[PDB]
Amino acid sequence: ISLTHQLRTGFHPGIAFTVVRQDRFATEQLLYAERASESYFVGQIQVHHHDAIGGVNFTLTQPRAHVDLGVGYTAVCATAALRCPLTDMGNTAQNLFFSRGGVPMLHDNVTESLRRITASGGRLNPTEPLPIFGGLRPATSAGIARGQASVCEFVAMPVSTDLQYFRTACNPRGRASGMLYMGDRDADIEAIMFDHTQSDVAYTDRATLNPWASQKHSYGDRLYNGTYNLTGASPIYSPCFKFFTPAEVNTNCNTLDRLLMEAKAVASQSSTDTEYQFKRPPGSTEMTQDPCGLFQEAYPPLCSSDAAMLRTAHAGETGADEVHLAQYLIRDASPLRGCLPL
Amino acid sequence: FQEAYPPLCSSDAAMLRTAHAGETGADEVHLAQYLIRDASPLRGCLPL
Amino acid sequence: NTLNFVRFLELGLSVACICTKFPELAYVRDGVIQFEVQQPMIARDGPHPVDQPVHNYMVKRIHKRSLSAAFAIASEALSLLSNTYVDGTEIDSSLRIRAIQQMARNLRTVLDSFERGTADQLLGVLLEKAPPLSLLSPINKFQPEGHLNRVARAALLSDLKRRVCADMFFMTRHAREPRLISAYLSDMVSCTQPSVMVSRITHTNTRGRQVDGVLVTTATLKRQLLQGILQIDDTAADVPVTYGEMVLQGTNLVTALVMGKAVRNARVPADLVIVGDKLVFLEALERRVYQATRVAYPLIGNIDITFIMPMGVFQANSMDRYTRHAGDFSTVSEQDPRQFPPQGIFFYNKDGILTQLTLRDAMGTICHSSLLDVEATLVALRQQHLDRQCYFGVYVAEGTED
Amino acid sequence: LNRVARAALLSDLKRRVCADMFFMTRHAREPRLISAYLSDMVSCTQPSV
Amino acid sequence: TFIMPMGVFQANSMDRYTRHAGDFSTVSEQDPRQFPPQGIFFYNKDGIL
Amino acid sequence: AIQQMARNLRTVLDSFERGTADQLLGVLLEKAPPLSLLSPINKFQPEGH
Amino acid sequence: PAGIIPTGNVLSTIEVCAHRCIFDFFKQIRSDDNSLYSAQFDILLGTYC
Repeated sequence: ISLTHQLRTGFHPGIAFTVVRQDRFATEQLLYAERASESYFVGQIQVHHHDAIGGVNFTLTQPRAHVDLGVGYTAVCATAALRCPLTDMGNTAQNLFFSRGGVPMLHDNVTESLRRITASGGRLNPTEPLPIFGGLRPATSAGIARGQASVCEFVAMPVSTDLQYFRTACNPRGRASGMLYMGDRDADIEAIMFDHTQSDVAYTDRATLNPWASQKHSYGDRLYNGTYNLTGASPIYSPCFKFFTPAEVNTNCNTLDRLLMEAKAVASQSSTDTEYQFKRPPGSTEMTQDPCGLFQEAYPPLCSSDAAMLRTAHAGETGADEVHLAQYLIRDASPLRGCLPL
Repeated sequence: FQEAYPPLCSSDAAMLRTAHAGETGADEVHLAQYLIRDASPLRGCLPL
Repeated sequence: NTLNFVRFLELGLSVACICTKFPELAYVRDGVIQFEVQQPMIARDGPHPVDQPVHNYMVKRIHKRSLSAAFAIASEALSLLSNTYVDGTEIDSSLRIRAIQQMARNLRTVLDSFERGTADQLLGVLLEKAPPLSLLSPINKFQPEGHLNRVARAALLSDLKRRVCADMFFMTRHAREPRLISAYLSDMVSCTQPSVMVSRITHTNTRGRQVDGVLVTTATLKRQLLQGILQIDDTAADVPVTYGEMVLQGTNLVTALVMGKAVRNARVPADLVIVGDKLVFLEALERRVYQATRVAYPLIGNIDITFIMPMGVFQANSMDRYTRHAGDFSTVSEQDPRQFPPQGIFFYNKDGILTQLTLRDAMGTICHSSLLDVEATLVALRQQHLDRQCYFGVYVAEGTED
Repeated sequence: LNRVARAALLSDLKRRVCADMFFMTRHAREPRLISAYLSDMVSCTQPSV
Repeated sequence: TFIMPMGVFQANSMDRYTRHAGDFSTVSEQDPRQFPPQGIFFYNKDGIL
Repeated sequence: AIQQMARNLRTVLDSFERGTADQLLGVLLEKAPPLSLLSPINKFQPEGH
Repeated sequence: PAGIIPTGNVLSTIEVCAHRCIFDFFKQIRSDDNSLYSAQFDILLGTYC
């Protein structure tokens, strides 16, 4: 409640946030295939007799099978061109009041008032009838203007944080981790991700940048890890679910072949027909390439703490000064360097 | 589209032109004035 | 309008697969292909172990899919075709002929749908089967053999990260220079392994040189690659027109029944380009297939990129709060309003609009009851190894009336 | 199309209207690109009977 | 092999010069760069400070 | 067994012709001084002493 | 139900379901079943060396 008062008035509490936002882009691809890349078998076509509204529907079914008769890899694809981004790079905060299951406050009026102030100043909110035994879908709106809105998830971290971490391709958890580092045993992924006796794998002079979102049962790990399932009743996709969940990994294969298996077109984990980037609908097949999801990294875009320093006065390119007095400007480190015009 | 394109306008004639015998000014705000750069389709036409 | 029927063999996508008929395909459980690969061996001396040549055995299995297409006839046409309630034989014969023509016109497109969808299934399975070039090329170039140690694998992983950050939109970024595009197309062609040789008739050009594969693109990418980058070898090709069927009979039939196991040109207008030292097809099938239908073309797949920005960071060190010049951002007030800690971040939208995330947007995340859900944390923390630490600062005592 | 693709297409429509507005009197020093868009104009109308 | 110093302080008062007057200014009344240095900053293999 | 015997022995006999070139490369790498020293020695030192 | 000819005749027909703890696989069908008509097999598609 005091945090509500201070954030509404204009005070700065003694915390800092790191925001994560996932975006989609339409890309034209380019695939090459060798000569005997597939052994293709054709079956026999069968006909189903099926009744209809007034008449009959005939469904023709033909089974077929394919064999990849290549000793190595016989097909190589690569993204070539960038079309329009399908999503919107807006400022849509994630509302945690969609999730039920945690311990509530003692007084119901405090929780209702907290939800009432949280609903003000935001787009997506639970509906005012508050449907018990329901999905808690946010209230539908009028037409959308510039694409699907992408939610931003907020992770707490100390104020005295080394800003040079965010100037390169970093990890939002605060400690670099993942499947990529092995070679001695099988129970090493948990030791990388959670054992703070030994130092960080990447930045080898410290344990973790923040101690509030990196330990086994810290704040960010109790809130965003998919194992404990605190935000399971939320119908909205969390953009840093992939950075916090321990992925199930078999170590029978080596690192490189398992990386190439992970590098293929994985299934989508968001929605492309809704207006709020909801969770994955079951039974919908959309295969999207996922860079920076197998590397467990996230690229910083062109962001700054002041609009004055973000753009220089020369009728052309934007500003490039790093810090001025206490502000900052992070230069673009994303793959979208020569695209997305300003 | 129900849109309206802003032309080259400024709140002061001092920053509307620069002192280099050529192109006009590019400074956006100076102290409390402003200069809105041209976003209309008439960028390379209508001589200044 | 008369619909233009597409045959699968005239397309250049048929060069990426070998087709064969199999009538007893619904009665297979797990088809198996087998490989026997041997490796050479070098001889050395000194403090090295003597080596022995290794033989590898690899087994792959088939994957079964299907195709489906529907075909409907209305109730009135079904009543006319069943020869029920016949009357007025001069005025119902025209309706019966109209129903017959409608049924034939439906069945033509229904039969054409399978030949139109075979190319779609081939594109889908090839898209699933293909690793990215940006990860395949430095892996296939850097490590000589494999079984790397920790250091070489770590350096390879760092180079892989840098390469997938750099070469991501390699056609639309360096589109001004054709030399880079023609240089990395040759890398993509000569970065994949060939397949087996056993065949009878293969796709050649007019001269007779056997082609090596297909390179499927969007129409925009095809015209961009063809306008200045790749050189035309030919505009005609020779394709097979027969599948080549096989069945089981004789001893194979009784082996399958009892034991449950079994063992085993036309001139076409199509462009051909030369990349590196290999002659490949360049198909951009978007008008022959996927035109005036209700399905989406593949090769227009999506990518997901996650962005991270810090929000309220204050540089704790007094050394880091430096300005590049004296009068950089001056004001009128006696206190410069930039030494105060920041409370917001500014970034650009999809359309180039300025947007702001102030700290008021964190009320949805930090003003929840999940901030005070410490119980599971305490339960997990109490099951660790604890030493008897002194309790001076965590103990509250009671008065003694003194 | 769904709502999202329609909105993205509308934003691209606004940008494209603002871009090639006075196209021949603007890029008169690039004879290749004028032909490159004249081909795009001609190969954009569906034919007739 | 690479060689760098850490705590080297230029003893001559002549040798402690700035190229311009207001190069690296601060808000403190004492500039925290006239103090003797206590560390050295280099670049990693991947470009990290 | 006989076919495996012959298939093993053929690569075994191929190994010596495959490794003679490796031994020649090793001894030539050991025998060769660097060009960066040998180039100015042959020029700036005409005879010696 | 392999369909091969019987090797030898069997005498003394009795209630076979009474002694089910003998043999290693016992299947009883009333008149006919859909499991009797199933000719699934495995096919080897070639070996490459």
